[PDB]
Amino acid sequence: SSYTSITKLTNLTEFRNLIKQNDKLVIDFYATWCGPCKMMQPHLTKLIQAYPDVRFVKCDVDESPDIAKECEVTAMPTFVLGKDGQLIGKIIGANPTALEKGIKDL
Amino acid sequence: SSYTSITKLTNLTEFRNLIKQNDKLVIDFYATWCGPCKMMQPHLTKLIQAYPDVRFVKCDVDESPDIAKECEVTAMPTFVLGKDGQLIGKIIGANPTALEKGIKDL
Repeated sequence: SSYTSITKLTNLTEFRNLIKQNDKLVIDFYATWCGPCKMMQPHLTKLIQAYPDVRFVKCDVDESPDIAKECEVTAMPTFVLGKDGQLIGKIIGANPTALEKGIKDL
Repeated sequence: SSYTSITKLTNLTEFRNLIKQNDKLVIDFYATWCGPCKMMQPHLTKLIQAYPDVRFVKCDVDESPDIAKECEVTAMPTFVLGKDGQLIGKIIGANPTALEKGIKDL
């Protein structure tokens, strides 16, 4: 799997159910006009392949403003991390090293 | 009072002066989407009532990223403890036992 093929969240209950069902979760909150989000796509694809025990999903902040708001996202990309049924942390910006460190620690 | 009623820090002037004004202080740095933060709320309410000589306040790290940066907050929740008008230390994570021990030492 890759950035292009992962689930794109569209609904708040859907988001809440994913969090509950997944013992390791990464959510890429991005915007389509935002360049650093595009830059992070190849990095995310690599992390998706490298971490098969982590579920990676994505969310367009402009298409799903309720979900972005729930996670207080106003800078993009924001990577939201969940562990054992709850959200635990956030990595803000196109920081591939910080993102891998967070994912590795899940 | 309770987690819901305690002062919420919304600017740096307020943050700095309230520290200076209080001889025993707990700042709960939290995020609204953060599961461990939510978990700690009932614990904080019990600690607030058990330690009426200690001022508890709270700060939303997404709403007030400047204050969070001033305390170099990374993990959610982070409790920053103050004694005699200055900050002295942190308790990191949803650890009620460790938080209560720190408060008892104030």
